[PDB]
Parts: sequence; C-alpha cells; structure tokens
Amino acid sequence: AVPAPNQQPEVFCNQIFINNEWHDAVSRKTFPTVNPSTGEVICQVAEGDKEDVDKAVKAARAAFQLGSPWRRMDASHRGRLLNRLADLIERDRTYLAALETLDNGKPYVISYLVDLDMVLKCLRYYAGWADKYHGKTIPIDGDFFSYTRHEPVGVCGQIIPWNFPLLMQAWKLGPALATGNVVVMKVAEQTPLTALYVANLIKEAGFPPGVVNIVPGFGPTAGAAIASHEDVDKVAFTGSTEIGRVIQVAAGSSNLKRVTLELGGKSPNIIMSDADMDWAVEQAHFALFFNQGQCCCAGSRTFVQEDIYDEFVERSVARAKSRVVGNPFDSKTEQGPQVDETQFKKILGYINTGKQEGAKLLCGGGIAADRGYFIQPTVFGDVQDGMTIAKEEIFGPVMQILKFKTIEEVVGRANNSTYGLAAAVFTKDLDKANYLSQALQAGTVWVNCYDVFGAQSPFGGYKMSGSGRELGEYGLQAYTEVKTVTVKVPQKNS
Amino acid sequence: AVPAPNQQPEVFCNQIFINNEWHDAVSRKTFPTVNPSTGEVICQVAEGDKEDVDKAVKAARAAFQLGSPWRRMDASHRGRLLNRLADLIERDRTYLAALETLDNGKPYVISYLVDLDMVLKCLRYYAGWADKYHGKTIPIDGDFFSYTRHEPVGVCGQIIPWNFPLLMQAWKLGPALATGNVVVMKVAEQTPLTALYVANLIKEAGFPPGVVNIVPGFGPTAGAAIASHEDVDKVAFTGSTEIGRVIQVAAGSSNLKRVTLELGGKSPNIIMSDADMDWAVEQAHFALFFNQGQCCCAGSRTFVQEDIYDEFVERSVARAKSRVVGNPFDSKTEQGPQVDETQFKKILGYINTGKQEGAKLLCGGGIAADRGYFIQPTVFGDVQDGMTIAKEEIFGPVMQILKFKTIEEVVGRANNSTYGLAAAVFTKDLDKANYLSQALQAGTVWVNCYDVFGAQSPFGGYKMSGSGRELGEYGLQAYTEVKTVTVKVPQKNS
Amino acid sequence: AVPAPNQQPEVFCNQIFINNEWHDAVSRKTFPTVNPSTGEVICQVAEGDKEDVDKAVKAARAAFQLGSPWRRMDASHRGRLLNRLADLIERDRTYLAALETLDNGKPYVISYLVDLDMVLKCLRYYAGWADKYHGKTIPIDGDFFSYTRHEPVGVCGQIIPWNFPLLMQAWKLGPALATGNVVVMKVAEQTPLTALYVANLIKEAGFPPGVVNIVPGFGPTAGAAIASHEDVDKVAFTGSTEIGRVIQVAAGSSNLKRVTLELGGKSPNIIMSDADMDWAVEQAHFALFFNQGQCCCAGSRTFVQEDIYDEFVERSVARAKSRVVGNPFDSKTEQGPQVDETQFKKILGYINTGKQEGAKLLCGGGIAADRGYFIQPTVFGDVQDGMTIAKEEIFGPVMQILKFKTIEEVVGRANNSTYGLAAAVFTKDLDKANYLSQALQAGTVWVNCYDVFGAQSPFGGYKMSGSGRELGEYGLQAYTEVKTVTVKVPQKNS
Amino acid sequence: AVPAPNQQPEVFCNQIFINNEWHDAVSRKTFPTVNPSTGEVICQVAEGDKEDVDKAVKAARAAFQLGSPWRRMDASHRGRLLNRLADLIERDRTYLAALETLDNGKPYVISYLVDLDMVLKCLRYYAGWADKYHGKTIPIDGDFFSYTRHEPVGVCGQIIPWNFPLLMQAWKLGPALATGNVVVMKVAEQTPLTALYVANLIKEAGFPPGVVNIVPGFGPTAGAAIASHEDVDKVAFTGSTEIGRVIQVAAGSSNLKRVTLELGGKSPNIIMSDADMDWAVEQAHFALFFNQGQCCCAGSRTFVQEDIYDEFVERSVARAKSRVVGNPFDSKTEQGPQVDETQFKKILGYINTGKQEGAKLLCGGGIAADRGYFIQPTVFGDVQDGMTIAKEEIFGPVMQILKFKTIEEVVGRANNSTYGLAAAVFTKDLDKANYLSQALQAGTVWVNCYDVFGAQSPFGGYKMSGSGRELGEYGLQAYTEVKTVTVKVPQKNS
Ligand SMILES: NC(=O)C1=CN([C@@H]2O[C@H](COP(=O)(O)OP(=O)(O)OC[C@H]3O[C@@H](n4cnc5c(N)ncnc54)[C@H](O)[C@@H]3O)[C@@H](O)[C@H]2O)C=CC1
Ligand SMILES: [Mg+2]
Ligand SMILES: [Mg+2]
Ligand SMILES: [Mg+2]
Ligand SMILES: [Mg+2]
Ligand code: NA
Ligand code: NA
Ligand code: NA
Ligand code: NA
Repeated sequence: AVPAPNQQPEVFCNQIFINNEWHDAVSRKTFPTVNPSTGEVICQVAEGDKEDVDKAVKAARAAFQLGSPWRRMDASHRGRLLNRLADLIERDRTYLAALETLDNGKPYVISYLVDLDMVLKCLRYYAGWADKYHGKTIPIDGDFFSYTRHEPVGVCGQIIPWNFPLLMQAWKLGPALATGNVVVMKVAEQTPLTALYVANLIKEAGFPPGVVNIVPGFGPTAGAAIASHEDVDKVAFTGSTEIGRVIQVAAGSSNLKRVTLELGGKSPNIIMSDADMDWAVEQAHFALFFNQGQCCCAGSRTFVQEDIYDEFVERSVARAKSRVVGNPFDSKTEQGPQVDETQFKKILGYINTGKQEGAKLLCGGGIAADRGYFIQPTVFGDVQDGMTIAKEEIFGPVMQILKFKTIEEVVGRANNSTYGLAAAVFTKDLDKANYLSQALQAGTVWVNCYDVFGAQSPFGGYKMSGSGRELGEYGLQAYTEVKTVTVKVPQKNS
Repeated sequence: AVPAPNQQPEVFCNQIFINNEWHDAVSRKTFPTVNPSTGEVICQVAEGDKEDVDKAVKAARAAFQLGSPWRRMDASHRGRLLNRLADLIERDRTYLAALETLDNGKPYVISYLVDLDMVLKCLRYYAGWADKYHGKTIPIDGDFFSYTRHEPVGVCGQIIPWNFPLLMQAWKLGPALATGNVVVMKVAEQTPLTALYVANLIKEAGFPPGVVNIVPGFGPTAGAAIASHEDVDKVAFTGSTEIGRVIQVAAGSSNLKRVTLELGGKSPNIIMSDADMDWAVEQAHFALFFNQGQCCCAGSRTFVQEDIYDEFVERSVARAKSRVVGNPFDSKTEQGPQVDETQFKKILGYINTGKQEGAKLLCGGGIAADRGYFIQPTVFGDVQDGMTIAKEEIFGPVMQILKFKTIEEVVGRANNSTYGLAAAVFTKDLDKANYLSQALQAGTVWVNCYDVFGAQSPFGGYKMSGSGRELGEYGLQAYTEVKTVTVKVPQKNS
Repeated sequence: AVPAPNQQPEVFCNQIFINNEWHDAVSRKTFPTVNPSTGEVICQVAEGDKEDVDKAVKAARAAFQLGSPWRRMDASHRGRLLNRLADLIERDRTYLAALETLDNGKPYVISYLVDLDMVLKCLRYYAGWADKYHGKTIPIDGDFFSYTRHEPVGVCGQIIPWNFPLLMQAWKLGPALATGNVVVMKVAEQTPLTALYVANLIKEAGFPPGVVNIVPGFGPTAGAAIASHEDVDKVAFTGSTEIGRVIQVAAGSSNLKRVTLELGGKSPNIIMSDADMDWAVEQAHFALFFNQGQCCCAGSRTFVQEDIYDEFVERSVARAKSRVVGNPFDSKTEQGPQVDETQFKKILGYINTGKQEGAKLLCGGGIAADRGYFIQPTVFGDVQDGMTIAKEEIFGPVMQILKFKTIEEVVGRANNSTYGLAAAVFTKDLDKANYLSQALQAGTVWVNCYDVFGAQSPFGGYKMSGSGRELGEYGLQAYTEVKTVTVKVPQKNS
Repeated sequence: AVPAPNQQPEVFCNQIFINNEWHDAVSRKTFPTVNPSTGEVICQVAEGDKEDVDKAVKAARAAFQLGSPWRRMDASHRGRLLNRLADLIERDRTYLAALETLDNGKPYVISYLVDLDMVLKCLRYYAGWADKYHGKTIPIDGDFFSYTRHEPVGVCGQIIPWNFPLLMQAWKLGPALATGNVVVMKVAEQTPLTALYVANLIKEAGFPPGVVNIVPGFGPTAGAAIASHEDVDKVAFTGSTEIGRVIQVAAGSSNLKRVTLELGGKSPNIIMSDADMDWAVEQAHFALFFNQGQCCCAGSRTFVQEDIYDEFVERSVARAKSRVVGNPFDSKTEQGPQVDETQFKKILGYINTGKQEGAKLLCGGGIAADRGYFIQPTVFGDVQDGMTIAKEEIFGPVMQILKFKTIEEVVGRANNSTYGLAAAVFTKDLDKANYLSQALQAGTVWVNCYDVFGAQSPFGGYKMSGSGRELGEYGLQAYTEVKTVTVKVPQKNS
C-alpha cells in the first residue's frame, strides 16, 4: 500500500542551514542539482565552502558550551526530540519519498517502503539509547572511588554520500544526537535536497540552534574544510576508499580529530550446492541489483558451486532480462537511472573492461534509454578472480558470477580482497554455515539472506572497507568521549 | 622490603625477536644504548629497519592464520598464558627492575616497587579478560537471528616510548593478547633492553611463534615501516604529539589501519583554598616530579588559590630543595637522571626560557651533577598562562605554580589548552569537586590524589593528548573487530 | 501551569479486564471504593477472586504461546506500543490526575505534575529498552559456538499497593512489556480505578488480547490466587513486609515461580552539622511528609547532629505547622487525607504510642478535619532508637527527630534496622558524603536531596525491605529467562 | 595421561571448619561416610547442627564487617587469592581425584580428567571476574549525579549435593568470593571429605578467617538451620525439587533472604532423522549414563525419529551392554557404583516400575555386583510420555528411548514437563536446529552435543528445574546487592 506520488515535488529548502536558519553561501554561489531520470536541472542550491563551514562549526561549538540548553537538557529529553523528529518525518513521508526519488533516481515505491521506513526505525531506535549508554563504577585498587562518565565527543563533522540520502543522514544523526553531540553535516552535491528539508523538521522538532548544521556543497571544498577543521572533534565519513584516505590524512595533519569510515566493498555471495535454488537466485539478484547496484555492500562476487552453476546462471540471466528499467515514479519500475553522468560513464567503462578481459557477457551491457542515466541489467559469467570486474567496486547493475568447487577453496577466494564490508552464504547445512560465517573476513555475514539491516545490528567494514561500526549499541562508541574520575576516599570497602 | 640490586645487570637479549627466535638486523647494523646515570654505552642492539619489520609482520600474519595454534587456542588458555608470563616476570623481578634502572635512569626502589608491580597487575588483570569480552545476540526486526562475534583486529603494530619501558610494553601486550591479536612491537631506541628480555619470557611462557615480535630500532625507520605497512591492521602509539600526527597520516596514506594514540599533555593540578595543605603540597610535588618529570600526565600547571598561594609555594620550594638527586641504585635517591642528552638539553632550554620570560625562579634551575643527565628540581612561581613553560610539555623536573582567584576562572584557564590528558582537584567540598570533575576537559580527573592508575580504570586523552583509551574494559575496544552474523530463521519469537 | 481539574470525574471502567474485554466477577459480587476526602463511596467495582484469576492466567498463557502475535512481534514494535500507550495516557492526563486524586486522596497538582509525569517517563524509558536488552555470544572452551537468548520469563503476576496507583502500575508494566512478557495484575482494593482506565488505553494502543489482564479485588482472594497459581511464572509484589513473606511462601509452596519484592522501610535521613540548614530542613520535611507520608522510602528517622539539633527542630516545627491540609482539589493544599479508615486509625494509634513512650510531641498529633481521613502534620522530638515510632513504619504524616554526636555513631544507629530501602545524607563535605554513602546499608542513598527517582536509576531494598530492583536496566533482569545454546562446530577460532 | 591413583587415600580433615580452624560439633556427635564401591565406612565426620551453623554464621558476619581485612581487600587481590587456591588444588590434584572417587564412587580417570579440571577452570575463570563486575553511572533527569555500587550480598549459605562434590563447591565458591561475599557451606552428608580438604587449602591460600566456613552434617538439621537463619542474607541450593520448595518456604518464613535454586530435570535429547548416527548414539549414551546417571541435566528422555528408531535402539543397546561397570579405581571402569544405598534402592524401584508399566526392557535391569551399589546399564525402549520412568528423575543408569514422527510433535512432547533444565537436538539442518533451540523450554539447549559446560556459559533451569543461573557473568548477579547513590550537583551537563 503506497500513496500516489507527486512526480514533481516542490523544493522548499535549498540553502545552508545554521543555527536553525537558512543562509546563502558567503560567496552567494549556487550549484545545480540534476534529476537523473531526465538529465534536467531541478533547482540551484547554495554552494557552501570553507567560510560557510567555519560559521557552522562556530555555531556547533557555541551550542556545545557547558551550561547551554543542549548540554543541560536531560538525556531522556534528547530521546523525546528524536522521537518528535521521527514523527515529523513520518508526517511528511509521501513528500520526502518523492523528493528522494526525484533527486536520486531510485524507484518511488522503494523510497517510500524502504528508505523512509528505515529512517524512521533508525531515529526511533536511537531515541531509545539517549538515556541508557551508562558509564561505569570501577573497583580500582586502593582507597579510591573510580568511575567513568560517557560524555559527548563534541563537534562532529559528518560527510555523507548520495546512494541513500535520507537514510545516511539518519544513520549519522541518530547516534550523534542520542549521545548529546552537535553536528556539521556535508551532504552529497548530487543529492542535497531531502537532507535540507529534514533540517526544517529538525527546527520544527525543537532542537536548539546550532545542534545540527548542514552545509551543501562539494567535497574538496566544504568536505575538506570539515576534515581539516581545527575545532571539529570527530569526523564520520561514508563514501569512496580514495576519499577515506584523504579524510584520515586531513585528520592527522590537523588536530587529530577522531575518525570513522564506511567505504565500499566487493562483497562475496556464496551459493553452496545444497542451497534452495529459487531463493538463492532471487536473493543473489537482489544482492547485486538493489538500488541500481549503488550499495556499499552489493553482492558483486556471486560464487556458485560447480554442480549448480549452469542452472543458477540460466535462472539469474532470465531474472536480469525481466528486470524493469524505467521512470522511477512508475509503480512497475524495478530499476531507475544511475545517480549522475559521472557514475553512468564509470559503469560503461567497467562493462567494456569486463568484455575486454574475457568475461562472458550474458545479457545487457549497454545503455537502456535515450534520456537520463539508465543502464541495462548486466550479467557476466565465468568471471575469474584476477579480472578487474572481479576486484573493483563497479557500483552499477553489473553482476559477476564465479564458479568454485570446494568450501575451503571459496573461503580463500572470497577473503582474497582488500575489501571486507559484507558477505553471504546460502546453504541448508548447519556446519557449512557456521564454518563460513566464522571464516569470512567481513563486517556482516548474511546466512540465507542478503541486505538485512536492522537498527539494532552493527554494520561496518574489515580491512579497507572502513573502520568503526554504525547502528546498534556499537554505533554509540565513536560518539562518546570517556572520562575517568578517581576520588580519594577515607576507607574503601567492597 | 626491597632486595639488593645488581648495579650492573648482565644483558642477555639485544637482537630482533621474530618467531620466538633472535635475529641480527638484515643490515647487520647495531646502535648503542646508554646508561643515563654515567653517559656510558651499556651494549649494542640490533638496528631494525623496514626489512626487519617486513619479516616480523609476515611472521605475525602467519601466526594469525585461521586454524593456527594461536587462533584455535581457547580464550581461557590465552588467559593462562598471560598469567604464566606474569609469573615469569615476577620470578625475574629483581633483575628486571635493575635492568630498567640501568637503561632508563629511574630509581631502582621505584622500578621494583612501582613499575614491576604495575606490570604484574596489568598482565594479571588482562589475563582475566581473555574469556569474558562477549559479543551480543540482538533482537533484530523480522524472521532472523542476529548476533555479533568479537574477533581480534589482527596484526597490531605497537610503538612505545622510553619513560616506562616495561609498563608501556605490558599496557600494550595485555589487551592485545587477551583478545587474540598478534603483535609487532617497536620499542624506544633509548630503552630497548627490558622489553627484549621480556620477549625471552614470552617464549618461555609458551606463546606460539609469531604472536609477539619485537623490533628494536629508530622511529623514522622501524616505527614508520610499521605505521605505513600494508599488512598491519592496527597501530597503537604512545609518544610525542608531533609523531602522533605522523602515525595517523601514515595510516591514512597506507591501508587505513585502525589507530589509537596516547600523547603528552600539560595537565592542570588545581588546589582550592579549602584543600588539606600538607597533603596537597606532597601530592603536587609527586604530581610534577615523579619519574624525573617524565610522565605524560605530569601536573605541570599547579594552580593555587590566592589565599593559600604564599604558604603553598613556600612549602613546595622546601620540598623541592630536599628532593635527593643522585645514583638511581642508592636507596636514598628520589630522582635519577633524565633519559638522554637530547631530553637533558631540551629541559635546560625550557628552564632558560622560563627565566627569560619573567617567571620567578624559586629554586634549582641548573645541572645537578658533572656526570650523567641530572637536573636540579626546579620551581617557577608567578607563572602566567601565556608563558612558554606554561604551554609546552617540558617532561623534566620543572614545576610551574600559577595563582588564581575563582573556581570559574580556574576552570577556564585549565581548559584553555590543546592538551587534555589529565587534571586534578584538591578540595574538601563535595560541590566544588563535582563541579570541577564535570567541567574539566580531561581524560582523567583525580580528586584529592594524583597519578592514581589502576588496570581497571581507563586512561587516555581529550583533544590533542590522544584518542582511544587504554586499561580497563575500554582498552579491549581497539583490539576487537566486530562481525555481525544475521541468519534467516523459520519464525522469530521473543 | 496545571489545567483546572474536574473535581468529580466520571468513572468508565470498574470491571475485570481479560483479553481486552470487560467482565463482571464470576460470583457477580462487587466492592465499594471510597473517596478518602469525604468518606463516601465513589462506585462499585467487580470483586475478582480465584476463578477470575484463573480466567486471566489462561488468557495470558494463550497470548504467550509460541507463534502468537505477541510472541512474533518485533521487539522494536513492543517499543512502539509502549510509546503509543504513553501518548494516550498524556492525552488523558488531566482526567487521570483527577481520578487518581479522587480515589487516592493526594493533591491534584501533585497527581498531575508528579505522578502522571513519572508514569509517562517510565513507560517511555522502557519503550526504549524493548530492542536493546542483548543476550551474549560466549568464548567457551572447545569446538563450540555458545550464546544466550534473553527470553521473557512468561506469565507475570503483579500485585501492587495504593500509595501511587498509576505509577506502580507503570513501574510494573514497563519492564514486563518491554521484554515481551504477559501480565495478570492485581490492583489495590483501595485504589482500583485509574489502573482500570489505563487498561482501556492498553486496548486502544493495540496490545494483543491477553497481554495485560487486570483483576481488581482483595488480597487473600485474588492476590493469593496469583501467588499460588501453578501456571504463573513470576510474581512481583509491592506492599507490606508481612504480605511479602506470605507471597514468598506461596511461591515456594506452589510451582517455585520467581519472586521480587518491594516492601517498606524506616529510612534514615542524616543531617551533618555542616549541611545547608534551609535546604536540609525543607528536604527533611519533603522526605517525611510527601504523599501524606505514604511512601515506602519516607525519611521517617531524621538524625540531626547535636550542634544544629535545636535550630533544625525549630525550623522543622515551623514548617510542619504551616503545611496546608485540606481538599486535594484545591491548589493550595499540600496534604490530602490518608487513603482509608484503617490507615487513618493505625496512624493515630502510632501517635498515641509515641506520646506514651516518652517522645516529645512538638506539633500536631490529632485529627485535622471532621470529615475524611485527615491527620495533622505531627513532629516528635528527642526520639530514641528503642521507641516504637523509631522502629515501625508509620506510613503517615508523623516525623521523628533524633539527635546524634559522631559520624561513626550515626552509621551504627542508621544501620541497626531490619529495613534497608533508602537513606540520605546532608553535608557539604566530600569525605563525609563518600564515607556515609558507602557505609549505609540501603538500596538508595541520596546525598543532599531526597526522593529523587529516575526511570534510569534502580530502586529496591536491602534486608527485609525487599529483594530485586525496579527501574533502570536492572528492572529488566527479573523479567528475563536466560537460555544458553551451545552448538558443536567444525573448528572454533578466535 | 593420568597419574596412578592411591586406591586408599588418607583422610586429613573430618571436622567443622570455622574461622580457618577445625572444630568438633558442639554435641560431639559424628556420622559415618561410606565408600559406595564396598559399602564400608571410610571414617567419622563431625555432625554439624543448628548450634554449629550459628557459630559459623557469626564468624562469617564478623569477617564481613565494614573495615575488616576481607572488606578492605582490593578486588584484584580477591582474584589473586582465587588463583592461589586453584594452584593448590592443582598441586593436590591426584590426591583430591582419588578422595573424590573414594567417597563418591565415580571413576578416578573421570575425577582426575573431568571434575578436577572443571574445578580448576571454574575458580580461575571467576578469579578473573573479581575486579571487573562494574556498577554504572546513570544519566538521570535533573541536576544529579547518579551511580550504582555493586556490593556483596553478604553472608551466603550454600547447600550442595553429592553428585559432583568438588565441582559443586567450586561453582558456589567462585562467584561468591569473586564478589566479596562470605560463605557458610553445607556439604552433602554422603560426600563431605573432598570439600573439607579444600577448606584446608582455602586457609593455606590466605583467605581471611571466617570468609569460608564449612559445616558437614545432615539436611533437616544443618541445612535447614542455614535456610532459616535470621542473619544469612542469601541461600544458594542445588538438589531435589522437594527440598528446593522447603528452602524457599524457609527463606520466606524467616528473614526474606535471597534465593537461587538448581533442581533436577527430565531433559529431552532429540535425534532427528538427518543426524549423524554414530555420533548421535555415542552422545545419547554419554548424555544419559555420565556419572552413573547422577546428573541434573541427564538426557533421560531420548526422542528418536521413527525412520532411524530401530537402528538407533539396536546401536544404543549394544553400547549399553559394552559399558564396563566395576572398581572405579581400575582404568577400564566406565561406571562406578551409585552414591549410596538410598539411591541404589530408589533406582531399582524405578526399574521395577518401568517393567510394570509396560516399557520394553532391552538390557540390564538389575544389580551388577554382589558388593557395593552397582547397577547394570539399563535401557527401556518404546517408552510412552505417561509412564513413570518418562516423567520422574531417576538419577541412575536407566535410559528411556521414545519414538516420534514430526518436529512439531516432538516440541510439544519435549516441553510437556514441569522440568526445564536442559535439552539437546541432533541434526545437520540449519533451520531445524534454530527452530528447536528457540522452541525448547530449557535453560541450556545443546546442538549436536551434550553436557558441554564452560565456566563462561550460564546454566540453570526453567520452570521447576530452578531459578537463577550459575556460571558465566550471570553467575555473579545473585551474589551482588545493588546500591543506587544519587547526588545533588550544582548543574548537570551531558
Ligand atoms: N540437582 C542435582 O544435581 C541433584 C538432584 N538430586 C535429586 O534429589 C533426589 C534425592 O537426593 P537427596 O540426596 O535426598 O537430595 P536433597 O535435595 O534432599 O539433598 C541435597 C542437599 O540438600 C540438603 N538437604 C536435605 N534436606 C534438607 C532440608 N530439609 N533443609 C535444607 N537442606 C536439606 C542435603 O543435606 C544435601 O546437602 C535425587 O534422587 C535426585 O533426583 C540429588 C542430587 C543432585
Ligand atoms: Mg569522488
Ligand atoms: Mg621524536
Ligand atoms: Mg494488609
Ligand atoms: Mg533428600
Ligand atoms: Na540529483
Ligand atoms: Na638507555
Ligand atoms: Na479509594
Ligand atoms: Na561417601
């Protein structure tokens, strides 16, 4: 049950958000954001740069001052505010889902039923943590009373990508606000609209000015200004491995701010011969193609045991050929366009790369429409470990199917990667599942399922896929600064 | 009750430790380690460099392979091994305390009663954590069973300083080994001997080859090779803020290895007018002069309330004048030499700066002996916040005494620093203690005490004094990689 | 800012609540509930007995069956339902606060600002815990995967008193529902109305039928039927020490159901000579007189240091003399009537005993009105430890002031009691505060405050004041049944 | 590799242990303890009664007074003492194993390799918990600092059975001492020797006098005196359901002391048709026959799916017939005698009942030797749910094999019991394992294994099999009394 969408939602927010108010960039510069389904400009947005970031950081620092409304507010009340924000987002769910689709390209039905639902669940989950992340009382040696206070890390710079605009914003705001930090968020230049509207809801919810500040703009400018800022205490980043390095270097070169990163991957989806065929085929399709293939944890290396390889491939190809590509506002559409021209070209390049290196093109492989950035669902068979399409994140509707013989062999091949964000195993056998979940070097291992996220379960990468974890109780660790208080007492007793 | 020290303990280990074997450097080069009390060379030590680090990392990686003895060992058994190492260290306590003094300069009585005791307590505390750092079972939405596995982060690079050679080594090995990680440690060129001898005990305790590897050598060579290694998963560093930046940049520039840092500070020790005079004077003396002033958390900014300033200063000067400086092996010696000539000259430079900038030299101020690196206990009065000696870490027996009037004033002055490792408050008033402990921006706030460490309580810095925490349950966080396993189940029930 | 109350609120619910439906007692019998301010009957209420409890238990058991809506419901959704129930209670806040006052006697202003506020806070706090009480993954020896599931204890019998009708219902429902249990609640015969209306809100909120069942009626009938029921898995009781014994014996004699108890106390409020006089006097007054003295943790033993005894007593008498007793619906009323005639007479009897035993009657001591159960605020001075009023819980507006000399002395006298629910310490000294808080044998120790409750902090008794804790994370322990699952795996690795 | 046993170990301790000293009973009475293998008296043991328990409780209370050596001792030192005790038990391992076998009857090889190993592991595990069971710092509403202290519950009465004398003592002492409590232990009259010798080791290890007191004697006398004592704060009991009831009633009728119970069971072991036959048969044999069938969690209801029933039974009967019964000191003996004449007769009675009720006797069924309490390994086939041997705990070498058809059917049958201590599932299917482990109403569910205990994983029963959990972190909960300290502060900040 999905409410009919407004296929041309009006844009109400397109400026820089600081101290609960809207501002043009100091330079007065604006940049166009494009609708990927048509290739047309939606509207212009204030182009924030260093000077704007400076104003936002000063506002955040002021809201974080000892004795301020945000610092004195009961933890339980921060929880109330998050719950209020969630209620406001739900009130505007239909509008937000349509705006998300307009700026990003994902199907409206998905923006509505998936993205928005997950935003609401993330915020509501974290609202509950606001007054429950306890410090400790410690039985230290000697005549002392020792305890720890879980204080906020402080001014948190949050840089997010364009694949899940609203959800990425919620994943960042939820834990940061639940623990009493203040935020300077830099949204993606490709999808700034939905996050800016949410800023209006943050003000409406009652958050004190300066608690959340949003600066739309580009990376090397606004993003880098946050990473290198001398008064930003912590930075959280989700995006490319390349920029992840740039961020960590900027943090180390400036004030040693704390850093957490969520980068991409080349996640292996292992299908054992005893797996439920119909289920594994559908889930492998979902694992790769979901969100136009623009998922950090996309199952981009589909390993299939030799005995079921031929049948698995045949079914996967049929499924890929039936996938409906089109207007994301049409209910029948399964796949919208890629986010922008840059990604579009990059994917075309990877497809040509696959053909050049000898991977068997089974279907698709080309542009799916004249207007917009639509690419045909593409499947490569007989992919080998050394191929570039088997190693690098394509971030498009391009599936790699690899053949394997033994469970010991597949463990080694799946783990032979600098990435380690996620992995999956499809099998009916108890021992195979436990052997593989333990052996796989990945942040999340799904068993007989894929892309199953819960606000309660942590997510993050091993190796080069990132550091730190988001979601769950773990998502609060990077937003907390630990203080030990040790007091001399007359006579310590147990 | 301290056993007679061997004033010239024999050196048994002076090479690179890899796979439980001793190796010369690939280059065959060695460097001299000096006795700071005489300025004479104790012995030569293998000079490890990049190639030696590469050998160590490969050995560590092999020992960490799935199915290896270290990976399969019961968690409780890792605890047994840590307890066995502790027992071996206790057996060789008299010898290790003397060797520590010889290479570092600290008083033998202190090496024996403080350093060795703390090494033993740290290892025994962490031995207990080996089989108790649980993952979680999570009530995720939908028909799934979700849980987390707390796995070891992997190959851990550990770079440590010279101020507490043995203790720093135990603070690093304890949590790392308790959680099943493998180590490549780079000890300080000024004090490599005791850590190398402990490597012999690690082998004797029964730890599998490659679990702990030690590479003595210089920083820009061996240290940087670890920080920039493509196969090191995590790096923990303790030392200068300058090198802390270098380490974080190296991590970002290489493989995005996880990073934790423990840097210096300029910790404020606050004496309110209602403090117990005698206690505060002795504690402030200890707070600054302990370990030849070579403590990351030295109370180097002694703020004294105006009403008790004159008396506090008088008593402090008397205590500093009575402090016995001399041969560390003599039972009457309270202060040994500084670690090396570089530190020695750096401190004298700071003292000359203090004099030039207008601080009032109350006592000391010069060299304490013709041989070795001895410096007279120095006290500066009427110190102002803008003075060099009030801003920069001196790391020597140089005390700064500043005057203040109000509690709000002292809070602001204490917090006006880029450092935030520790702080202390001496007062008899409940409210003043609670106000200050909450307001101070420091990792550890001591109340009516100073330098009170316990393996049970975390330690680390705010701001530029570091990131991450060591000791306590918190010390296990940076040594754990979290994996989420989400399994589809027939029908989830509470 | 309190909304004008309806001094004669209409009663909508007065029957037995089972399976989201209203039922008359099987016997068809009813009992009157009286307005303590006038002594008149408000209305009749179904008199539940054993047969009614049996129907309730069967309904709860059915709702708890594996595969039922309540068992399969996402933990996060149980949280949504608790939040919805809180929203409904807030919508009807004015009405419920009035109904509470009518049936109980407490001032409407307090019912509204305190009771209803705490009910909302408690339900909202527990709503947040619903999907966060994790089980554990455990590093057991051998080739096994071991973990724990935190399952609901099951059918929970909850017997509550009349002093805080709504709050007590919330304290019970919150943790029980957050953890997925089902409830058979027996409300006090003196104050059944507000809880019965909340039952209507539980249905409106959407809780499945049978999840919460409420049986109004007497103790030896309905109460005992629950405690002795062969199919009730856990019983939680709040009330007299006498009935607490009966409950534990019934549990042991039946099916060994789990038991938690919150009984009375004779809590010591200790005023040191260095305390803030004005604050201590007002807080000591509140500590004893709050809610007509009908608080389990009432500071009924006011220990005052000899140097400030006279002045403290004088100020306390003046405050007690000016305390407004009258119609609870009038905004100026500070104290309403005692709950019923039985309590009224028992309190007067204690006052008579106090006079007989030699305590100095300083003010009050008799009936405050001709109609209703109003008693004058009474203060006894020079009370001795051996006096009946110094040992037994009076549960009325009767204050005992005792004199002491030393801190060591007061610890012994404060601890010489079979009760140990709470205690307080008023002092400006840090060491005295820590010395006493550690030494006092009580579940809650307040320092420079009293009756400070938070849904985040646990509450419960030491000794005969009870067992187990309510509120906070601890409040979930007694509502969870722990299951260990240990699975054989091919090869265990860290 | 088991050291040759002394088949006639000398007895050194046979009196009441109070204040680290040995005492005769006040009455001077003694009782004989018998060697079940021969029926002959080993020696006389002091017969403790109420008066001796009173002396013990006073000693424990004195040792628990604020300021005493035990109360002031650093928590880490409590860990050192537990580790020291384990070292002494390990030193005397061969002796203790032989004495255990002599008094209890179990094979020496098992006493040595299993019981003693588990005792050592349990004590060393808990030694590690001594300084790690943290309290909390809580973000309560308002201007307050609120935290909890995890204090010792106090004087703990521990009543243990005769099936695992040394292990049961360790399971009780480990958590109790790790948390700073004092103990009054009542060992089983059938097996008092090993526990008494351990008391000598407790003294040798350095535990303060009164911390551990042991009173050998009968149940209705010494045991009941502990359960009803007005100065015992908590009682932990392991034994029959019948006495568990008596204990809880005694607690409720006396001082409302806290209670935890570990009672019997009639644990179901479910073999699905897809199970590994060889492994399932061996494990089912072990599950039932381990320790002469004297295990609380014995797999006494072996459910076997119909398709594999015939083969499973034939293999089971073959294994039972080959089980070697004889002198427990002989290396080839798998089964020793039952603990005493009472159990011996009770088991023969259950066998008679099995024959009378129509269960198919497949092997054994009678006495296995003319001297000693030896019983033949007995197997009953075609057992039905309504049979006495299918419902009551036999506690002997008598196996019940039942046939089932579907997974839904077996869940209902397995759960249709007033017991719920443990259960097991043997299957290769991932879904069947998860479905069953979730559905079974038991404290511990083993998958493809049985009797897998670890000091790290909790153990306890559902329903009438008990309340509370032992082992793991959970084992510390019942030995902790929670105190909330809430302090008024000038201004609370996050
Ligand atoms: N859960 C278990 O592991 C065990 C269960 N049992 C069950 O109990 C059945 C009967 O064996 P029993 O030796 O008679 O067990 P029991 O429950 O009577 O005695 C066990 C312990 O409780 C003490 N005790 C006995 N009567 C007491 C009383 N009135 N008050 C306080 N303590 C008392 C005993 O002296 C011994 O220390 C066994 O056949 C078996 O079914 C027996 C041993 C262990
Ligand atoms: Mg880029
Ligand atoms: Mg340097
Ligand atoms: Mg009564
Ligand atoms: Mg018995
Ligand atoms: Na766009
Ligand atoms: Na040296
Ligand atoms: Na009433
Ligand atoms: Na015996």
